[PDB]
Amino acid sequence: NSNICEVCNKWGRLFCCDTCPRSFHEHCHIPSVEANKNPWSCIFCRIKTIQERCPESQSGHQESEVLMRQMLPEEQLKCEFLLLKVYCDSKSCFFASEPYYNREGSQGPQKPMWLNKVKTSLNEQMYTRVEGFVQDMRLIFHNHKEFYREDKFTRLGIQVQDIFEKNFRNIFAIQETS
Ligand SMILES: [Zn+2]
Ligand SMILES: [Zn+2]
Ligand SMILES: [Zn+2]
Repeated sequence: NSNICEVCNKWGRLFCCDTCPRSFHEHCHIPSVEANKNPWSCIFCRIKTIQERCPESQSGHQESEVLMRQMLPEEQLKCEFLLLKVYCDSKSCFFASEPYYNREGSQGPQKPMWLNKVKTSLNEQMYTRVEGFVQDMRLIFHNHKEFYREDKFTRLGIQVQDIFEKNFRNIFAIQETS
């Protein structure tokens, strides 16, 4: 197995996947690494198994159909993985914890949002459809762009939104377009 966490790239107390060489800190994995379960298979493996069991799941999909899907076990796992892929980027630090807003010339967002809040929401099964999760995710980046206006720091939101959207298209097999 790898000797660094797949998500944050640090060593530490790592749990090793039994079916692939990746390793994780307890709370870097999503869901948080399970207490028992021998063998244990990580989310990368669990997602690959879904694909292998239903190869047609990789045919193209319309976003609008994906969003209205109910959060059954497989869609729950897919959103957990997508969330994880965002945390995998070091720029996710800016969006992880609860933000605050005190900048001359700007007003904070009406509905603040952050990665850890989405993580908790998933963990507590608060989303009934994929739409709920995707909306909160895009809201993080939208809030950021609006608040930071012409400061160059707005670019961090563009950058992390691009990682989210690329991973969304891949995980949910959204039909490729020009
Ligand atoms: Zn980690
Ligand atoms: Zn694995
Ligand atoms: Zn099938």
